[PDB]
Amino acid sequence: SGIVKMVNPTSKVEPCVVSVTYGNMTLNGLWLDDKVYCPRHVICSASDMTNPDYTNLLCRVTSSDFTVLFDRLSLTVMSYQMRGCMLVLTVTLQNSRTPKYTFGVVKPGETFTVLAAYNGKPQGAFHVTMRSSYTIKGSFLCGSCGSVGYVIMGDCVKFVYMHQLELSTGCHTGTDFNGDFYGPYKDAQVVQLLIQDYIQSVNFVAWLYAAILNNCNWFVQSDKCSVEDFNVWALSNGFSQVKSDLVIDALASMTGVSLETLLAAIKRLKNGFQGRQIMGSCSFEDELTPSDVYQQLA
Ligand SMILES: *c1cc(-c2ncccn2)nc2c(C3CCC(F)(F)CC3)cnn12
Repeated sequence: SGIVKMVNPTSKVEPCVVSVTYGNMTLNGLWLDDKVYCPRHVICSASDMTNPDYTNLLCRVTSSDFTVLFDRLSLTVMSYQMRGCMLVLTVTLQNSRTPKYTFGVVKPGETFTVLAAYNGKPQGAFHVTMRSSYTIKGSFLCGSCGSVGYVIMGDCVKFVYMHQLELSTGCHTGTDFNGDFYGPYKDAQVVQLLIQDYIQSVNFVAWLYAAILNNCNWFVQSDKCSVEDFNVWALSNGFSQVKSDLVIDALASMTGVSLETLLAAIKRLKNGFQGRQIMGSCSFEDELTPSDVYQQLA
């Protein structure tokens, strides 16, 4: 028993973390095969950050201007390409430790592991949940840009995130591996307003199912609320739209408690828990998906 935010093992991703330097700027990159992916703002100086003209900045850049390090091993950049807000450098050396990998794009509510890196050196890992605002609540200092988020799917590493910006205190965003930012955010040093965030309802439902299997069911009552009725209520109560899933169905079968029973429970919990905790919390713990809790339940 017990429910915690678990990170995926890091062994497959650690040998891909590199340092990328251009001018006075050093950030992190991801070395897969003979390609090095990194944020494109590595090529802009402090004077060119409010509204950088990246295409004009790329004219003054040569492959020799990049210093790519895998610890002390210097990689030779043959060529480079700008793909959205990301640079894809081609190096002479294939990473012999490149794992089986794919690129993916996470949706709000989905979780992944961030391998925090500084100066191309992994420091540790942490669990993040993509918010409805297309931001994550991570821990990143200047120099952690280029740290990657990933999820292990089977024996494959699915890379989903490359850290780029801090939109406000403890509020971070980055791009997918197509170079597209999550949300409408841009790599510009300007104040950027956040997309509307919501309590990830299906993640809180997962928390409630996990609580039932962790000797906590006081919130379960005879009232039921359909998905349709919950989704209308959710619009005006800061909760995201709910959709049933095969994992929710498995959780309903393991506990004998229907989704509708928990949707009615959420509406009651919205006006207060009355000092009672659900697994040590009086908050809408929406950081773990149904799949995350399912892996910690029996
Ligand atoms: C380092 C630190 C930061 C930062 N730290 C805290 C709050 C906000 N920002 N930002 C940056 C950048 C930044 C430059 C502008 C940009 F290109 F648009 C995005 C990245 C670079 N290095 N740091």
